Amino acid sequence: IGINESKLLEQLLNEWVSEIENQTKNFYDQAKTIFVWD
Amino acid sequence: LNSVNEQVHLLSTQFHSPFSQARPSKEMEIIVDSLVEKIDRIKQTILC
Amino acid sequence: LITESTKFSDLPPQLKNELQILNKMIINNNSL
Amino acid sequence: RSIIEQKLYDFMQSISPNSLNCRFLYWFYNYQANGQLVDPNSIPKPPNVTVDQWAYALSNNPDPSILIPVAAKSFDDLINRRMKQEETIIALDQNTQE
Repeated sequence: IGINESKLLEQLLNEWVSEIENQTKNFYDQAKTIFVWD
Repeated sequence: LNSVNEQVHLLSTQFHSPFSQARPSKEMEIIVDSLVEKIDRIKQTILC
Repeated sequence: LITESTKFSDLPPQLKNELQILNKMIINNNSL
Repeated sequence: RSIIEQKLYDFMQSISPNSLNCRFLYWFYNYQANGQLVDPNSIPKPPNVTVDQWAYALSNNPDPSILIPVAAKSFDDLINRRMKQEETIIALDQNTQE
């Protein structure tokens, strides 16, 4: 995705912070699932 | 803009999703319904 | 200045490029 | 800087696997098929990891006699190990069937 030219930088930063914490959770649960398979 | 940009990205990590994306893709389902809505807009224009 | 109330339109084209690298890295994690 | 030029940069240093401050840092363990007992003081600490993070990787290893601690810092590192679980599953079935 290219960032929409109308968006505020505050909205974009809060949107990306939310997604990085979603991705942080799923990284640890997927890596924990890999560890059980080990 | 979003959906073209995701398939452009999936085809850039070279990532074979092991759960293969369901066939046809949900944006092709939506493209065929986007043809229906134009078809019925033409029907409702003929009738007007 | 840049304020957090700045739009993506207005941003210096260097920062505008780095933001379009960052937006790709965040989408990268969802693809993986 | 402005506040924003720090918020965005310290945020980018939270995603980047080359960062000491990466939010993604899992600790896996890998078995050493040499049958040779390794000194844990001889194991060369990974790049881009702190001393504190490596002390934890050595103190939570379930057998230091035969397992080396390995960091993962992105989903690329996770799947560069997931594909080797499938590689091992295929080999482990084939020797079970035979």
